[PDB]
Amino acid sequence: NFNKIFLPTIYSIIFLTGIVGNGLVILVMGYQKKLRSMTDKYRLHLSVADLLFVITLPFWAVDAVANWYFGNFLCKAVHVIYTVNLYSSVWILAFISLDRYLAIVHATNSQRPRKLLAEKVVYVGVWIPALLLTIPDFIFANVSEADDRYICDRFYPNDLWVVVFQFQHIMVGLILPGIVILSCYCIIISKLDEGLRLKIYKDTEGYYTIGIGHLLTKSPSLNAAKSELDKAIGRNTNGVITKDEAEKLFNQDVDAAVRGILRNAKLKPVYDSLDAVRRAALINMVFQMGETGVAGFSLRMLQQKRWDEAAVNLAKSRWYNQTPNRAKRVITTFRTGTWDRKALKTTVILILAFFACWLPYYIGISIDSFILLEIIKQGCEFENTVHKWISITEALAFFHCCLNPILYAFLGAKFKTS
Amino acid sequence: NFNKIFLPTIYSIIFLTGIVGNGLVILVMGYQKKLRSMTDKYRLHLSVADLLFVITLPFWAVDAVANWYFGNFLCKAVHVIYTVNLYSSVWILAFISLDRYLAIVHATNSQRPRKLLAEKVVYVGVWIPALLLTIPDFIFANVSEADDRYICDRFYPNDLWVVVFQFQHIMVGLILPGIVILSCYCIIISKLDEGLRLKIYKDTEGYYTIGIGHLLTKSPSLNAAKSELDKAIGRNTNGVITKDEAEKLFNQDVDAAVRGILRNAKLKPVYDSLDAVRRAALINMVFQMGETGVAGFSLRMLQQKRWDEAAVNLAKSRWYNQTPNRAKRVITTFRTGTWDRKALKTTVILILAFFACWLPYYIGISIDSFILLEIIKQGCEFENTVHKWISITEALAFFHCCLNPILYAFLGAKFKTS
Ligand SMILES: CC1(C)CN2C(CS/C(=N\C3CCCCC3)NC3CCCCC3)=CSC2=N1
Ligand SMILES: CC1(C)CN2C(CS/C(=N\C3CCCCC3)NC3CCCCC3)=CSC2=N1
Repeated sequence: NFNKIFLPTIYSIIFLTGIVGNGLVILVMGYQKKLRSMTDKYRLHLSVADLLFVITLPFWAVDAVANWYFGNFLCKAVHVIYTVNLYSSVWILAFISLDRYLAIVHATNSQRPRKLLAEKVVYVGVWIPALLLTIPDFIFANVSEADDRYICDRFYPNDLWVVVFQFQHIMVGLILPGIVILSCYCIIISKLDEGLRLKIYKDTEGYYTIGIGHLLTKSPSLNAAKSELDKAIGRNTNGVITKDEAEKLFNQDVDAAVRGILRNAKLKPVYDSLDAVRRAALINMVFQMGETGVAGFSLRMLQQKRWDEAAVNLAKSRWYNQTPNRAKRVITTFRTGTWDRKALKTTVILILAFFACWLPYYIGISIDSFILLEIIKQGCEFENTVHKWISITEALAFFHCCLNPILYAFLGAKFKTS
Repeated sequence: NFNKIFLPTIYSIIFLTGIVGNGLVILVMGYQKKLRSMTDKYRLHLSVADLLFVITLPFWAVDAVANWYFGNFLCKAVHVIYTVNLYSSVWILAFISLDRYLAIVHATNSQRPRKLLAEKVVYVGVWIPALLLTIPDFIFANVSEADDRYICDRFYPNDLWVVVFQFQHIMVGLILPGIVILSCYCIIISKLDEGLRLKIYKDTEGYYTIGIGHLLTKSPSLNAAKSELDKAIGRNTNGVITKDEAEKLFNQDVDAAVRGILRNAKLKPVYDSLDAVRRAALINMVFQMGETGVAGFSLRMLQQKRWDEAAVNLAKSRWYNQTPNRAKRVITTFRTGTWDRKALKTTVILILAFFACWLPYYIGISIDSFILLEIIKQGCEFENTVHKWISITEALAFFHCCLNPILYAFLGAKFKTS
């Protein structure tokens, strides 16, 4: 009878650490609009989905120890809230995988629909279908007099319905979101202006070129051009070159054009004052215009460490109109950085921890599936202990509601003092 | 007892019209490699999937009338083949929807993965998972002595398994492929070189422009440019213009530049000799180079109706290297046509007819679902007639195996004689 001691303790912890945890998130998210990334818009939805559930936990605690005093309406309410929290939380995490797929795989053109998903579809795809999935809780969940106490849960006409709702749970809860999440990160891990071409091509003017804009020869002869760049790598290739070979050739194109920046006195106090990322943006500008071209700028502002003042000044040139998309990237690189890892890790460890909480519960249910479907035929003492290890794992699983705020803790905090 | 007369007749028709029908497809598809579209590669897979099933139908005919003489191995074989044909056929049609989505929505860059899906993934996505789905037929399908006759079908430990396999059937067979198909055509219906911009922008040189390369004024003044093109449409817009407005402006840009082609004597016997589509390709060439530019070509071949001779000649110019992707489209348009409707209708009517054959069967199963799950509680005479109308609708559904070859009939045939 010790389930009165285990379960109400575990339920009390999640309600207390969840009301404070998820409570702070919703409160802080509303306090400011300036600092809001796409993942932070989704993590707010996750907080509302979890707060709504954590508040129903004291009812779960009382029901474990004593009785369902709350009535028939509140028996329907807690089950409905359990169905919303179950499918929404997992599907919001499926959208965070979808958002991460768009933010990295579509580097350039991404924010365009990333907002469409986060603010518009996030309801059509997550809130509207999850609330529709609660329909059986309204029909089936009911209070009934189990011997000596009022029992409250889903009661169906037959035991076949248990399977219709267990299969549906595995489908919408774990198999379908699991495919989406595992697809997104599978694309992310494997896949992680001037253009890259691994086979010989003619440029805007018809000269033989290969890799990131490297020029072989202005001679119209096919074989004479190949042999002029067969000796640049050190192999008989007949054109076609590897990705790492092109990276070395681009590095040789930079390493030779990067020496010229250090010799030209007009931009050398500008390039040196520039940190790494902004330093590379000027080199990206050099390959396009040339050392004399770029040194005619919008440069006295960039060296003085005046960021936004030089950025708007560069946008008042002809290079801004000649190459519109190609120039905007360069200008934004001076203002900020490599925005054309830590954020990817936070969501990866959030999704990995979400299925970690739910892993001991999955194992439990998987055993009953074999019990009802007659795969394992151990009597009644064994099944009595399988069920004894479902409620504990389900309670332990609920800790997932504390994963989202726990990852927001110690944000910007310097772990230095001892 | 009339099911001996209805069912073996319906089974005999599908085996005879299927062996001839699907037989001819596989045979003809192999005879030539030249004429092969993406849909035709998928329709061959559909033919093999249906031929394999139609050959098992005489066994279905004998089993309806007399007995399962064939044995325990062949009872497992027919069920396995039924599972392959069920999920593969529907999922091949899901790939035809996916291929149609790539061929139309990605107009330019499509054939690239359209081949990846059709030849490489078509096995990983359709053949490999369908053959894995047959596993329960090997375990459950068995011959047993129903009173006075040998009955052969899936026998499980309990009636809960019927639900685990009915829900799985609806999921992999109809709900999941249905979402994919309905998604693809939903995108196709709604969504059905120089670039289109509905808001004022600066061109390569910094002059105010709007729509498909229409030039307002070289004056750097914002309001003076707007008012110069506020009078071109006849409304106070403050920049922003509609899609139909831009189409009228492009038509006014063409209608004025199309008059010039009819006045220049150098190309007027070329433009006039050119049919519609190839005529538009030359206009697309005019807006880029201008009436004097294009009239310097590669033109005496195009007017003489020598197609491929002019195409390779145009690819030997500087315009071919200056605008590589933009020129290749124009050259291909002279060789062939608008390749940058009838094919879309054939697949639409194939998918619509596929679910039409399966519609009376879906209705039948849907009633038993309510019977087992206790939604409708009509005794034993009603259910005896629901089952009496499942086998007929299942037999009538099998006609779907004759849909793929029937659509290949009368191809190129002139319906003129009477
Ligand atoms: C899936 C589900 C919502 C369903 N369920 C269940 C079955 S109902 C139930 N009471 C509550 C479970 C949580 C929702 C409110 C009813 N049983 C017993 C009754 C005796 C005391 C212990 C719990 C246990 S934990 C759980 N979680
Ligand atoms: C889904 C399924 C493959 C399963 N099935 C069934 C149930 S098995 C079955 N015999 C055959 C069905 C087709 C496969 C081979 C067994 N029953 C009766 C036995 C008495 C005579 C009439 C049919 C009927 S039609 C059908 N189609």
